[PDB]
Amino acid sequence: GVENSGAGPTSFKTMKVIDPQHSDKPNVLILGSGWGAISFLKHIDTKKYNVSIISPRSYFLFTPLLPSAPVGTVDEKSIIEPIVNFALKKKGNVTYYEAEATSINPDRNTVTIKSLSAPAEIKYDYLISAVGAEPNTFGIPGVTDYGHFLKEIPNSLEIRRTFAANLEKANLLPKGDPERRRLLSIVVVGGGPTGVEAAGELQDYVHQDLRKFLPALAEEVQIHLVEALPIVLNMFEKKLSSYAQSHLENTSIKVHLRTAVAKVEEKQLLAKTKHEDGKITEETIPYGTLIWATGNKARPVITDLFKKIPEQNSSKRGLAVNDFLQVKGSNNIFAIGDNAFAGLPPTAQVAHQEAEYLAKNFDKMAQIPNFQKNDKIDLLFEENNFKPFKYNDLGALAYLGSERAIATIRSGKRTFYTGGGLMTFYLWRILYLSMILSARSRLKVFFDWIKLAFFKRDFFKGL
Amino acid sequence: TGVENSGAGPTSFKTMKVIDPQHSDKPNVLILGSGWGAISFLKHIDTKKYNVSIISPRSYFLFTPLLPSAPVGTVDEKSIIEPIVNFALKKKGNVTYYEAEATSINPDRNTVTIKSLSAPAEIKYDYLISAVGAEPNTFGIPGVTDYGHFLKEIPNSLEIRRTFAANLEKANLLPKGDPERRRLLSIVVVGGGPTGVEAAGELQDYVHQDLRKFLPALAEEVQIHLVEALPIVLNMFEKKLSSYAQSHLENTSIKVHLRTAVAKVEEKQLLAKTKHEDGKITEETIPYGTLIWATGNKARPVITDLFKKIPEQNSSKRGLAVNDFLQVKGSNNIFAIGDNAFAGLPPTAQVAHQEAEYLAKNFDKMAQIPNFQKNLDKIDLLFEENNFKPFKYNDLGALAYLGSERAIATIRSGKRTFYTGGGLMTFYLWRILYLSMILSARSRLKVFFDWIKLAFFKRDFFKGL
Ligand SMILES: Cc1cc2nc3c(=O)[nH]c(=O)nc-3n(C[C@H](O)[C@H](O)[C@H](O)COP(=O)(O)OP(=O)(O)OC[C@H]3O[C@@H](n4cnc5c(N)ncnc54)[C@H](O)[C@@H]3O)c2cc1C
Ligand SMILES: Cc1cc2nc3c(=O)[nH]c(=O)nc-3n(C[C@H](O)[C@H](O)[C@H](O)COP(=O)(O)OP(=O)(O)OC[C@H]3O[C@@H](n4cnc5c(N)ncnc54)[C@H](O)[C@@H]3O)c2cc1C
Ligand SMILES: [Mg+2]
Ligand SMILES: [Mg+2]
Ligand SMILES: [Mg+2]
Ligand SMILES: [Mg+2]
Ligand SMILES: [Mg+2]
Ligand SMILES: [Mg+2]
Ligand SMILES: [Mg+2]
Ligand SMILES: [Mg+2]
Repeated sequence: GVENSGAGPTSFKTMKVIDPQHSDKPNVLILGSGWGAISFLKHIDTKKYNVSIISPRSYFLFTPLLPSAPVGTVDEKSIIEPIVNFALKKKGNVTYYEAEATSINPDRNTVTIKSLSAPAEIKYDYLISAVGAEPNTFGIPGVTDYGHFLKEIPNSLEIRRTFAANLEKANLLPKGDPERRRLLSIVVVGGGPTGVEAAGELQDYVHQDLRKFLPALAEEVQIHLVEALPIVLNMFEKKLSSYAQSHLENTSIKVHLRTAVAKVEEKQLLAKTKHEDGKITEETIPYGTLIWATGNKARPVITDLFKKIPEQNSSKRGLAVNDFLQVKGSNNIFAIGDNAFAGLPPTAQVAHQEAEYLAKNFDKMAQIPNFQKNDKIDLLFEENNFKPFKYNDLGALAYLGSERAIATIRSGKRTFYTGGGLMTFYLWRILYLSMILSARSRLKVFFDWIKLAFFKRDFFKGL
Repeated sequence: TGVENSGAGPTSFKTMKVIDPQHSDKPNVLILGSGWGAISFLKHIDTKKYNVSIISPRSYFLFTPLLPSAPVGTVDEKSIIEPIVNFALKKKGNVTYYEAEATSINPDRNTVTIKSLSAPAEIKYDYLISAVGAEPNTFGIPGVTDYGHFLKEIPNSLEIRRTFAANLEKANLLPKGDPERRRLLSIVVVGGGPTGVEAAGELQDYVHQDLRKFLPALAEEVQIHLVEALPIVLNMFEKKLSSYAQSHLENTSIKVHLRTAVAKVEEKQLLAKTKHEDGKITEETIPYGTLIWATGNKARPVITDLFKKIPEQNSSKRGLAVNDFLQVKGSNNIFAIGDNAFAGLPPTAQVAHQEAEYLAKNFDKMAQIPNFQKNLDKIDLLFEENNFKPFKYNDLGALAYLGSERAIATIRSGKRTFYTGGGLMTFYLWRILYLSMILSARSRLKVFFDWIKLAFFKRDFFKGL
């Protein structure tokens, strides 16, 4: 603090108290500004440890609502909150190095970083790795070039951009034209919730809004959901995966199951369906707008770090961890969320438990003699008899467009609820509101929802 | 030109609100602009006896008075736009908006060309309602185009945030001492009228109210200069206020620079000639991080092009000269309004509103008349042959916002003056009055929702957003 560095402007610290220049509270490095890192930032003791954060993102992103912003069901301001307003809350003194990680130096015990606003290392006693993971193309060529991921706010802007501009170009031709019709097609690759949600929200849009001001388009508007697996939402059970789907078909969504994208050309994509009666067919879906909401694959730094640790030499999906959520082959390092290969699903839920646990599990390290200095790694935490991480699952949701939603709850293996009608939609909202972090976000979310109830959505390509 | 396909102006849309006779019935009215002038007009006009085409680069309508509250996001930049369309979905007959911009006007050939910045490219008109606006004015002072931020459109907004937002960034990374850091933090608004004042105002409110809350250090060193050629601010009020205005501004740690001209605007600093009552040309260099230019409204090429292609508009300065029926002095079938019509009236919103609502009323009358069943001898003859009342102006009010949480206003109509004064008292009004005067349910709530939200929280000052 007060000095010159190699990270971007948003670099801040809070002066909440003051440090002893020559200091000893162990210093913890959080990687990321998302579901793990931020939740860990919530439950960590900011007094016993001082804490630095590295992510090139200075806000936090409430991903579950993400796909609903691109049609301006929600503004992108509503669903995000800047780290700071978290670290201001926090007790002791916290630092956001406003930049991205670049290499983990486990042996050299620092994390090397560069900013796209800048050979900088950074000190860490302990490392919390929560950078999460990017999406996977599966080298299906063209996706990168013509595709649209749906992972960060930019993408929400990027897609609205692309969609509208078609809608516009599309209007200036005749109904009889087919190019028009192609520009009005919309492929959403990936039939998990996000993609579904996306699809559905683009429907909720054509329908509820657009059709009013322009129905000649709205009629010709095509939305396709496309999924390798035999059903959408394979995380939900088969009963609802049928309803949800049938309902999407009711909303008018073309739902290509057991389909893979083989390649993405500019104006259409090559797709192969694999059939019940054994045979692979092919299709060709033409599109204006291609949202690629599928799968994941860990970042380079995470993977980079697989080499520089010996145990980590075969870590396929992400860093591998013990049941104290610690890197198998490090000690001072922990991986949570999506950069954390732990045989578990890679969701918000998972990551949130992962962080909470590890905060206590951390805080609860604060009264032990060995831990003041410095072999095998997990033997220390087995000894004092900490509890190892036990994932309490608690269901999964999905918006379906046109005001309905499947949903499921559980706690342990007791199913509280598992329905899927207007009732369930009207919960799903409440529910998500509940599971927000910040207030501002919540209320802003709430007002969007309200405003939409009494008026249209905001689909400006300007903004 | 009209059937289906074209190139320029992507937004062009039509509202099929009845069914179109091809060999068509009604006189075609051509409206230029999406602003006050042009949308006040739309709200009232009868689209049954008239077909209506709107030419504007801007598909929304901009709620000007609340503009300056957006860079800091007291309002969100969206909360004060409205796509044109949402008005034509209120109008009865057929309305048609092209997403293009009027380039030249061709009176006697009766066409107003368009070149969208996305594409004989001409348009026909029985009647023309010219409400394109004026642009801000540099007065040739130098670089303002280069280093300055106008405050005229939504973009102008985004820009000024980014700018000042980023300055905030770079400056954090400085040792307190460094002066430049201190400079990055200087903010110069040029202009004293309610815009400049409001800007200056809203900026500070952030700094005071919002910034310090988490970067207290920096707030301290931020400076907001308000430069002005004239004696006192907000000239258009009684002295009591336009002083108090000044007073209260300076309360809020604002460094006001009266009787001051800008001569030149360097990159980091702007060269200012201060001239005193006693007659002494002093000078001062003022350094700035962000430069806002809330002054002047000179008129657009289209408008000034059209002075040539007419005789009566040649040595007209402020815009198109207009008879009392708001037809151009010189041409018949062409009517000017709001800012781009030389009116002898304030170049303000309020004027433009009535200016176009009265043309609306008037247009309703003419529909009955027979002599406007030709035209599909002089300009104003049929307006006097049918005893048309001229336009006249009912100066309903004046208003401005200033202090951390304070304001003043005047609501007097027609020589009887109603309320006037300052304080939080009058703060709570400005709000109530400005919503009231908002031309959209949506807009009004969005804004409302902003203010509500804004109470329990900071404003959002996200730079890429
Ligand atoms: C649109 C969408 C909707 C979803 N909805 C749901 C839902 O309804 N329910 C559910 O259970 N799950 C949902 N998920 C899944 C869930 O959001 C993710 O699995 C979860 O975000 C993982 O959190 P995380 O902390 O691992 O990473 P994230 O929360 O994604 O955050 C990663 C952080 O690291 C930063 N970062 C990235 N790389 C680096 C680097 N090299 N150095 C420093 N920082 C870096 C990122 O900007 C970010 O700050 C959704 C995902 C998406 C995309
Ligand atoms: C920040 C701010 C606050 C203000 N507050 C107040 C206030 O409180 N009270 C008040 O009385 N006045 C106020 N004004 C002044 C007021 O906004 C203007 O006088 C008013 O906009 C004039 O309306 P108009 O229709 O003449 O022009 P505008 O409202 O500018 O309309 C011009 C329209 O034409 C479009 N256009 C431009 N060029 C072309 C072209 N070549 N072809 C087609 N279309 C074109 C523009 O996008 C716009 O839609 C304020 C101005 C600003 C900048
Ligand atoms: Mg994270
Ligand atoms: Mg996130
Ligand atoms: Mg992630
Ligand atoms: Mg993670
Ligand atoms: Mg306007
Ligand atoms: Mg106008
Ligand atoms: Mg104007
Ligand atoms: Mg005008």
